[PDB]
Amino acid sequence: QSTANRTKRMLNIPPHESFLNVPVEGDRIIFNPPSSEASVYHTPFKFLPRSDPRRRANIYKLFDLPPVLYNPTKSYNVTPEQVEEIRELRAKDPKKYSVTYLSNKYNCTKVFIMMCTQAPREHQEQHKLARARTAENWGPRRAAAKLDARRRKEMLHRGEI
Amino acid sequence: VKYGWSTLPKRSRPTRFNQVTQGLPAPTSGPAAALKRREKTTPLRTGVLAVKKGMTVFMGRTGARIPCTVLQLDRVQVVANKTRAKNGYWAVQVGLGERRAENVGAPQLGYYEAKGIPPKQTLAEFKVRNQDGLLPVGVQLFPDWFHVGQVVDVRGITRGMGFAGGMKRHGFAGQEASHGNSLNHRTIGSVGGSQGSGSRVLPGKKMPGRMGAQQHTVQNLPILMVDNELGIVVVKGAVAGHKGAVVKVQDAVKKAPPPEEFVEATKQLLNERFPDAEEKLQAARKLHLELKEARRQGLIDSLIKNG
Amino acid sequence: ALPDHNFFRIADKHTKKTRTAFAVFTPPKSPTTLPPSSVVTKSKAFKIANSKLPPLMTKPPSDPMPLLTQQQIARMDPTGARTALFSKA
Amino acid sequence: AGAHVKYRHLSRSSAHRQALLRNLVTSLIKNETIHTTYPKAKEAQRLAEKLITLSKRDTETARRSAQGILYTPDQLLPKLFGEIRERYANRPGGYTRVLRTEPKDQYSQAPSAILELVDGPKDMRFAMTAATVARDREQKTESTDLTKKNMDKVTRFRKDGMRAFEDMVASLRDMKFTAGAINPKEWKKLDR
Amino acid sequence: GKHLEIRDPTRIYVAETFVNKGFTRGVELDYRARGRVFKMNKPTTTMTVVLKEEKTRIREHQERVAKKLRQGPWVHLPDRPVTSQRQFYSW
Amino acid sequence: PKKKTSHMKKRHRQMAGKALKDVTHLNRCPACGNLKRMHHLCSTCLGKLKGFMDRNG
RNA sequence: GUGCUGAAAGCAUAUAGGCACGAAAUUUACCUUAAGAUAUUUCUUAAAUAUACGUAAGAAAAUAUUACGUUAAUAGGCUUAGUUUGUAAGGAACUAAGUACUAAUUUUAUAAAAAACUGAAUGAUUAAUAUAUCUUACA
RNA sequence: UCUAUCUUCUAGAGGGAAUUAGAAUAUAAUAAGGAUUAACCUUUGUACGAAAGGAACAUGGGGUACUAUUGUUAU
RNA sequence: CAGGCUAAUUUGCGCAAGAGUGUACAAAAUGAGUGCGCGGUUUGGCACCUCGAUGUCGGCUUGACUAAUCCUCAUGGAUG
Ligand SMILES: [K+]
Ligand SMILES: [K+]
Ligand SMILES: [Mg+2]
Ligand SMILES: [Mg+2]
Ligand SMILES: [Mg+2]
Ligand SMILES: [Mg+2]
Ligand SMILES: [Mg+2]
Ligand SMILES: [Mg+2]
Ligand SMILES: [Mg+2]
Ligand SMILES: [Mg+2]
Ligand SMILES: [Mg+2]
Ligand SMILES: [Mg+2]
Ligand SMILES: [Mg+2]
Ligand SMILES: [Mg+2]
Ligand SMILES: [Mg+2]
Ligand SMILES: [Mg+2]
Ligand SMILES: [Mg+2]
Ligand SMILES: [Mg+2]
Ligand SMILES: [Mg+2]
Ligand SMILES: [Mg+2]
Ligand SMILES: [Mg+2]
Ligand SMILES: [Mg+2]
Ligand SMILES: [Zn+2]
Repeated sequence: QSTANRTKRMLNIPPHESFLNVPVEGDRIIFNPPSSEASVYHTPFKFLPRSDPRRRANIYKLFDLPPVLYNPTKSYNVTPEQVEEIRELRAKDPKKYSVTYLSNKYNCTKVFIMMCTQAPREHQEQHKLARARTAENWGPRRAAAKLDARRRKEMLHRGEI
Repeated sequence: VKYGWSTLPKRSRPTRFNQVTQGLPAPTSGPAAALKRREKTTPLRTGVLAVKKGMTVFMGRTGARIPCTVLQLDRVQVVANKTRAKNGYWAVQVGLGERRAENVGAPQLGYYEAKGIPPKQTLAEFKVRNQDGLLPVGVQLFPDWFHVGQVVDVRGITRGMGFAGGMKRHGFAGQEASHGNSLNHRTIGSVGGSQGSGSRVLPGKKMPGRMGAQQHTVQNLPILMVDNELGIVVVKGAVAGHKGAVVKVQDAVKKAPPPEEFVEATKQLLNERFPDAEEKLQAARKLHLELKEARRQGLIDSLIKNG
Repeated sequence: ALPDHNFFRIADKHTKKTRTAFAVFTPPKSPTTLPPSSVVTKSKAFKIANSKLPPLMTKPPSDPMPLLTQQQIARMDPTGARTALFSKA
Repeated sequence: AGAHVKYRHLSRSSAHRQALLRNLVTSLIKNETIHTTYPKAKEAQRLAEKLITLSKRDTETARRSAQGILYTPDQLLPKLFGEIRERYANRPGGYTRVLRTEPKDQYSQAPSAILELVDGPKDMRFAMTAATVARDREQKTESTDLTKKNMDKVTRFRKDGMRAFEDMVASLRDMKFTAGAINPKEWKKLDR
Repeated sequence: GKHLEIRDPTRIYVAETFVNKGFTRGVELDYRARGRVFKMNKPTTTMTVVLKEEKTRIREHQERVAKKLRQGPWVHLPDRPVTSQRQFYSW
Repeated sequence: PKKKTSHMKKRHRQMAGKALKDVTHLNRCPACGNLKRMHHLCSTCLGKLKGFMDRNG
């Protein structure tokens, strides 16, 4: 508009309905749960020490569950003796007995096969080169989107996303 | 809007979600409605690519002189069939002549490689009415594809005429010659009115410019002669273009299709002249994968020097 | 069943290496003529003009106009007296 | 609107254009070569190849049509039906060679060419091909296929043939004509 | 945007260049119809070339690349500012 | 003209698609190695050979 | 404009409701330009491809468009056959076909930077870890 | 009297942004325009009419080529 | 002069009513003097406005639009 005052009126947004029920007589404390994301300083009652005396009832009481997304189950199918076979095979033929071959043979998660055994250095350096030779076939447009995926993941863990 | 009454973004694909099987009215537009309102006109059979070779007369016994144009068929093959489930309409792609492999690009070399056909000079599509018009890929069409007396339409690019004036381009009369005219004999005169007509030149105004070198269709041209050895199909009347230019010949849309017996005899002659058109095509497709896989891996040199 | 073909090679001028090659198909070297067709149709409205089929996949005469003028003259003048009555003799 | 041009008009009148072509064909015979524009060298090339075709005819009409193209017949006809007739006796056409050259006039920067008579005393492709062969021998290099292809073109119909070509090479090496010639193996390392 | 491959960082190149106008070469007179005359100034001009070595282009490229890796990556849900201040809560 | 053409609309007409095109059809000369246009005769060897055939013959 | 059934309104009514006939106008059809989804068991890892140059043209104010470049009939020449002129001589702007005679012709010319995000389906390879302490082993 | 600066217009181009790495070839929905006249014979001279007069409807009039159709002679 | 306002007038029209004509019978056709209107073509009024004009217009070139229709297409009424 012409003046800043005229712009403020056209861009006005009224306050929340809750604030507009002003008491005619006296003061009243009202419950106005906001439609926003709560911060991390609102400790849930489960994380409060038993000593702490502020564990009140819900403020609702002073006046099914959502769909599962990730419910893992841990299994221990590899006995101590089977951990020695994994260390023998991996060190004997690391190209035939990969972590996928050993994972399927012993019914384990691929990460575990690496927790108990590690391939020889020569084989490890061979894997990094294959992925290094793969990172040279990327053009400038794909190499920039692959770096952004690695920065968005580190930022996510720094509280920046 | 940009084109017509539709405000839909061009990048949105909602066609599959508005189906007549769900109880919706059959739209008046779209590929389905476009084929339904052209079913009668659409030619039953494919056409052929021919080369205009010159004009002459067909002298007939007892006294008939019929001016006619000669069109030659030069190795007309069937290259591809366009189905409705894959392209949205029925058509046959026809090839003409040949081209040197060096001049044909790699994108097109691998296109003919997957069919068993030598590279062609030109390619053109001919719309057919239904799935009965699709022919085996790799079959040659001879002048006998037509019969004497069959009316056809010839589509060819007209002779180029460069920047034309108003007289030659739009048939303007011009102005006077000697009764006081001043430097304005072949000029177009007025280009509009005045402030009451928009104070502008009106879109679509006829003006000088380029003329010619565009497609023109001559309909209802009988077939006077059909000679296989020469490879020619003599049609009555004139045809657009210069000698040595490629033209498209197909059945007339404004005339009834040829009898059922003829449409079947011509299809029965392709199964005799080319008894194995599918075995030679499947073999070429099987080879394309081997070569396409050798190019990917990088071992194409081995196959070239195999024998 | 696999028709005859030749290989076309696209090489590099910088490294002298094969960039990509294709199998170019060629028409039968020795043109193969086929027996007369057995498709005989009887209909008044049309006749199949399959009198004399040429060899498959072969270029026809480039200039059929002078060859066509000798077909109509031989049909409009089976003897030659008319063609000779106006010759340059 | 009408027909296309049959030939180049060269922005001249009818009579002026027939004299321009008769003068280029007169200088071509008298001098065996001429350095003019490319459109002029390409229009006289058709009139010079048809005049040498008349010199290969035994009729008198050809001897009278050759007199009607040249501008000093009394002095140039003996050369036409003499040396030139013997030179091109066995060649089936193609008696002239038009070679594009850098502008003869730098003011207008009009593309120029060289119209010459093949197998002549001033054949510029016979000498340029001899200089290439001279450099190759004097630098221990191997001639390219295009040099070998040009070496045979300039020695197939020539009278002496290879002997006249080896003499030119010998005269260009004893003169040190190839001194300072950039070796073909150092062209990929040069920018300027 | 042109890609180069520099093997000799001392190679000279034309970094900058601009043309200026100098004094008036001369003056021609244009004699038109109706006894009219117009002055035609003959111009002379100069050019300036700023020659630099390829080390300037290798430095300017590393700066542009560092400025592109310093703007951060693209995030799906950015935290755009709300630029209106009001003395109440709207939620 | 009704108005004076601005610096923008005159700079469009002068330089938009009117940049001088770099000649890239340059090859070396077989006899001497000097840079010449493609399909064209060397100007320094033409004059030298043209003069070499005028002295001795 | 002309009807069928048929009530509101026991009748009547081509009025509501349910069907229909009906014009050089409209729409489609026909033709052209534009549009550029899509298609190909199509090509490309620094190219595919395009451009430049050269011979051209079914193209032509520039530009653009469509071919060709020696493994080549693109243009010119030559040759034969036509056509034309004319004495069945001698020529020839021209057309067709043939013919590599001339030119497409100098030693890695130029442009082209080239695979995003989320979900789902489905493979390959790999520490894809943390905490305590300052020594540890060897000679 | 006027060598067209701007908008509009008729043509043709340089660059471009595309579901998006870029291309070769053939291309649809759809869009914008073009084409657009009239007459004559042919009703069982019929319906109608005392007579004189005289329609509507419909088909055909593309072929000294094919084909269709109508005749003509030969079998 | 053109544009602008007005519509007396018009060689621009419509509707309502119906004296009358139609051998008969208002409305097949016809329609006195009138009333209610639309519209911006002719002759005018005004004067916001200086500009291409006193026959304000003709011919040529090239249009675009309107429909109150001369031709072509569909059709109701017509003791007449
Ligand atoms: K004049
Ligand atoms: K009605
Ligand atoms: Mg042309
Ligand atoms: Mg005239
Ligand atoms: Mg306006
Ligand atoms: Mg305007
Ligand atoms: Mg000039
Ligand atoms: Mg004269
Ligand atoms: Mg004076
Ligand atoms: Mg009822
Ligand atoms: Mg009723
Ligand atoms: Mg592919
Ligand atoms: Mg390339
Ligand atoms: Mg041009
Ligand atoms: Mg030729
Ligand atoms: Mg302008
Ligand atoms: Mg379409
Ligand atoms: Mg009509
Ligand atoms: Mg007949
Ligand atoms: Mg009365
Ligand atoms: Mg009327
Ligand atoms: Mg009636
Ligand atoms: Zn040189």
